[PDB]
Amino acid sequence: SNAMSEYRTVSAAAMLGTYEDFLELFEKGYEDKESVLKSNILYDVLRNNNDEARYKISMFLINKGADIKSRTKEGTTLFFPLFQGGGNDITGTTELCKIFLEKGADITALYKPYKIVVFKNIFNYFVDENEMIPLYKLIFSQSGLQLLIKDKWGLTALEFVKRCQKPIALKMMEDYIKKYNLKE
Amino acid sequence: NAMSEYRTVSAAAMLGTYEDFLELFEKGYEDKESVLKSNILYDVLRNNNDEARYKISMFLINKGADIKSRTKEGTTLFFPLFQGGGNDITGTTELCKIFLEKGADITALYKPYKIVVFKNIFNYFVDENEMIPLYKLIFSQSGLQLLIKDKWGLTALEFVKRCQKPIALKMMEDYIKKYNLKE
Repeated sequence: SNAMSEYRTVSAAAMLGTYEDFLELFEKGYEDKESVLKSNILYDVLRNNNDEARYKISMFLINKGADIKSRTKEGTTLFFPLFQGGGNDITGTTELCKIFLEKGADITALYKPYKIVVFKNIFNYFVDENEMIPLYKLIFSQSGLQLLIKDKWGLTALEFVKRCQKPIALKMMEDYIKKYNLKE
Repeated sequence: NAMSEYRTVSAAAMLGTYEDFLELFEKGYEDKESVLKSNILYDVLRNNNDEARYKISMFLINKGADIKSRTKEGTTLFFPLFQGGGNDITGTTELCKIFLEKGADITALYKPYKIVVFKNIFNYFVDENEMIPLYKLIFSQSGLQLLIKDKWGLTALEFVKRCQKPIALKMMEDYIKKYNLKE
């Protein structure tokens, strides 16, 4: 039993192992499946550096009814680890964002420790913006984005995007601000 | 009962609290000397709990962990330090300082991506003012490889130009000029 020896909990398997490793733990581990599903296990999954594992395990848990609306003790939604780690699989990250939104997760909440929009990292992605459009559409279709709120150091989300090389994101943010009539 | 969570000190060091780690180390089954001789410090630097990362790292450093350790791919302790260090800039800076003082090599790339080992710090959300001490530690070292194309085709210099970190960029340009570095 490779995975059963390597991982003591489903949480560990979810963050470090393959989809197959995670399955071994979910089924054969000592923890109660129902307790696992009600936990913030998806937060651990999203931190898996393995894109294929991250996606397959995420979809498995979501389909089994894992908690989508959970928050860390600091108030952080699933969107944060999704966007922090999702740069190498835009198709997968987009799909997961779509599903989180459909299932009621809140993308408007800030990441409190730094007072930043939860998707700030997507503007760091090394992928052509043409590829980012589906994800951009998902995000800007949500009411309540906090684009003009100063972060812990006095920088708003708009100000940040202005200084990246992301003209499409910039245009869409300006459009969002004009649509909703947002002010500084 | 940390052993219900972690079977090894390694697992505790990476996933658990300092207290969990201490229970595995002291009251676990593995031999302390074998653990101290392992590259467990590398695993600690991956711990998402910054309080635990700091406390456990200092514990191992003080007991003589090998600061010059290398993974099979030739990776130094600086890689997990910087990859995971953006939520605690103070502790990240302190650990970098200690690693340099104890002789770790900050010039080695992360070979699989051909990136400089501190590449991720330029993605940190903190204001550059808070990063000056770390920058000063890094740019005072001989032999930084700032003009090597990573697997995405970006040198360290080109990367810092993307989402602007103006202080890092100036300091890089200064460093390139100082050591007359070329592509």
